[PDB]
Amino acid sequence: LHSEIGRLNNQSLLWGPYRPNIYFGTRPRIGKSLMTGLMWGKIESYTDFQHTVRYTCEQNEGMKGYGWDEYDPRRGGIQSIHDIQNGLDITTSFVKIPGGAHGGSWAARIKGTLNDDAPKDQKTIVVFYVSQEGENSELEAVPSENEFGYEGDVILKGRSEALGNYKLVVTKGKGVIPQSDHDLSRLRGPGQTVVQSLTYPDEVLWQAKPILFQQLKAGIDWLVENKYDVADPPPPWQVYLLANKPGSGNVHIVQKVFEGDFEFDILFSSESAGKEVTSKDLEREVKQATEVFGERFARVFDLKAPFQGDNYKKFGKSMFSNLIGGIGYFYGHSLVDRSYAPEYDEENEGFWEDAAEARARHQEALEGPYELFTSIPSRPFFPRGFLWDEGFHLLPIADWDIDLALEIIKSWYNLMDEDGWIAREQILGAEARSKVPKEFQTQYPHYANPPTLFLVLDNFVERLRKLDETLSTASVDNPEVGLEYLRRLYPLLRRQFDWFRKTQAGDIKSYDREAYSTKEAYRWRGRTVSHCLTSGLDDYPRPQPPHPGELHVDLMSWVGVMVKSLISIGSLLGATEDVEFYTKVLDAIEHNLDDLHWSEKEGCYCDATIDEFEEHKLVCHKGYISLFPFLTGLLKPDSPKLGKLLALIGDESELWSPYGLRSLSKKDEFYGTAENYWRSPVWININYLAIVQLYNIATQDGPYKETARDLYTRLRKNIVETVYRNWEETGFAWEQYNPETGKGQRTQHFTGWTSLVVKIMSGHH
Ligand SMILES: Cc1cc(NCc2cccc(CN3C[C@H](O)[C@@H](O)[C@H](O)[C@H]3CO)n2)cc(-c2ccc[nH]2)c1
Ligand SMILES: Cc1cc(NCc2cccc(CN3C[C@H](O)[C@@H](O)[C@H](O)[C@H]3CO)n2)cc(-c2ccc[nH]2)c1
Repeated sequence: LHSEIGRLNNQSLLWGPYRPNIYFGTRPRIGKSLMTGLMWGKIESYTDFQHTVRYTCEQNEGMKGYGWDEYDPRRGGIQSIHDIQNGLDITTSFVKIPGGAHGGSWAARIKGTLNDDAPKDQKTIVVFYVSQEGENSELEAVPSENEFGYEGDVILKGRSEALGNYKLVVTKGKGVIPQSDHDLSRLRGPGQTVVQSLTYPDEVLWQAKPILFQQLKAGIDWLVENKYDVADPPPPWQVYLLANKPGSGNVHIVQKVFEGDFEFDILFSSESAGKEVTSKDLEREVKQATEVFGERFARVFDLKAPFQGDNYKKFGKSMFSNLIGGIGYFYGHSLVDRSYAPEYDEENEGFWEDAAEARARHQEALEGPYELFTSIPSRPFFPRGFLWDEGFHLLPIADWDIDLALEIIKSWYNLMDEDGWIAREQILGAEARSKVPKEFQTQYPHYANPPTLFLVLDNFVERLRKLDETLSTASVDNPEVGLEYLRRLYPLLRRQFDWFRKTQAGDIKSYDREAYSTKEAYRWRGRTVSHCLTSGLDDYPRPQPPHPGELHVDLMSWVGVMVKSLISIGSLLGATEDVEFYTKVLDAIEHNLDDLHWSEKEGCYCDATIDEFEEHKLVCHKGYISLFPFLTGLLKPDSPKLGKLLALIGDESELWSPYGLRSLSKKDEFYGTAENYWRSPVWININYLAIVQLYNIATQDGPYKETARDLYTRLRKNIVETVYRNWEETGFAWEQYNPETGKGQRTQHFTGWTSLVVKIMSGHH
């Protein structure tokens, strides 16, 4: 039955707009298959269109905003794009239709509407780009009855082992198509829908904009060798309308040109299913998809006071939709240094110098290919998977569709190598590599990342103790399925546990350190003088200089999170010997946290080093790090140490801002210094952790109930309002919020862990 619930998920999820890197495109969860992408641009001039054309997501003064208003990966949704440069408000309605044995059929409505500043008669080029990768597959454009283009529909007929037979229809569409007077309309026609059919070697079909512009150049060079001159040049649009050449290939460019408002549909009909898909199908399924989304939101995300008003429901739907609508499918080789050079051991003072020499041998090589099905931090800036980001992404996704979140966890853990390592940044394929500077491509098998995917497993387990809607909850509804999922994954979770203990180990034994355990001590590998990228808190102040004897309370707390989950998962599977060993490790962690990381002087936890004189020092930097035992849920509700930390959290002179908890105390000597990334600003992911724990230390008998209820109430309000205000004014979720102003700053479209607020608004954790 697990395979059956499993075969039903593959089929539900196969098709999607799973190319979050571009404004709108589709691909299935198959490495080498059929991909679509939308391009458009105003043409007012002979040279402008190369600058106005839109394909891959950016965020600059020329784009007001874009995002999904509703989305569910199983059904589809509606995307709005607000393009200032091109005077357009574009709508992408996308919807799926189950049927057949090939993950079904789908359709999309592209709707463009000039804004009030657009020339009422603006000319707008729209391209629909279709490519097919694969060895024994065919795609052909049926030619048109008309002489130099198509008057009505465009029919692509194709077949693959993976998809079998399908047809892809780009419709005539409503909207004024402009005609030309000029001599040139003897050879190209007056103006019509046109199709070019090409072949390139599979590995370049992703480079749609260069492929398009190679055909626009050819057809411009062709005017110049046919004596068409500056005396009487044709209109810019006609110069940039392609010569119809429909045929068979792995690339089909379908070009329309429109005067004023316009709209056309894409209907992909799977031959495995019955009747072909129609625009009447599109309108029915979209209306239906909207009611369903509406009903599911109101149940899954019941916004509690003071946020029950419609304005907050709207904001909630935006944050949630953009988070889940970022889901992408990624396929290709990764770049990995597999030397495991001895300098990566970092066992010498000045180890950062040694590790740079090793990197400077550039031994890294492409390996794979791999697949990842994951949400992303940001479409314009980070259209790829980040390991500890996804743990936060999936908390709200799991609530909506636990079966989807478990598909994504599975996808991530299938990347785990034999030693237990998952690269913290998944850059799969050339398409992914193009958005990434050459210096950040190389992954390093000693580089860890917080294991937040365990927190999603925690929520999965608590909901286990206690048709598309049937599928979404099947792995909790049918407990035999959940168990089987956890049984298959468990050995991976354990392999990663051991990988942290082998690769990220602190040195207790070799220094003058007294502790309750000689085993439990951790140090983040990968840190430079200013940075610790592997912890996720890029520039949070750590011991200076970096040193093999450093110990990292945030790493120790994450191991803690892992063990609590391994004990819980192990108990369910009956791993009785393993559970006994976990309970010993947990115990030792609780004690060593105190014996190595607690500052009675400063009333918080701290990273440790060893002195210029070879003895253990605590290095205390009041902020997110200082609270990690608490944030990760390891302190007992009556701990005197919890009491001391709650003080710190509520202390307006240290971490309490009107807009949320500051990354670093105002009182710390590194507050607002250097790139000031994790050195003052408000981060929603850590604020989320603080809030969840406060609600927990507030819903139990104990001495901090009342204190922790005030803090929960206020921190909940401050964070939600900060993110709502900014969403009202800018239309964006942001990576961080300014602690002096509550202004969103740095990365935009951060949905992303900023979308964590939707969960914060509904409460009941
Ligand atoms: C490629 C690049 C990076 C950076 N700065 C680093 C950077 C910025 C934004 C997001 C992140 C990723 N974040 C960082 C978070 O700290 C992680 O916790 C989290 O996992 C992760 C994913 O969300 N890194 C600056 C430039 C630049 C070019 C020109 C001027 N500047 C270019
Ligand atoms: C004030 C501020 C804004 C942003 N914005 C998002 C962002 C993210 C990553 C890379 C870039 C760089 N550039 C800027 C170029 O103009 C783009 O064309 C180009 O695509 C893009 C990506 O390379 N921007 C990030 C930071 C930041 C965080 C950490 C260190 N710095 C600070």
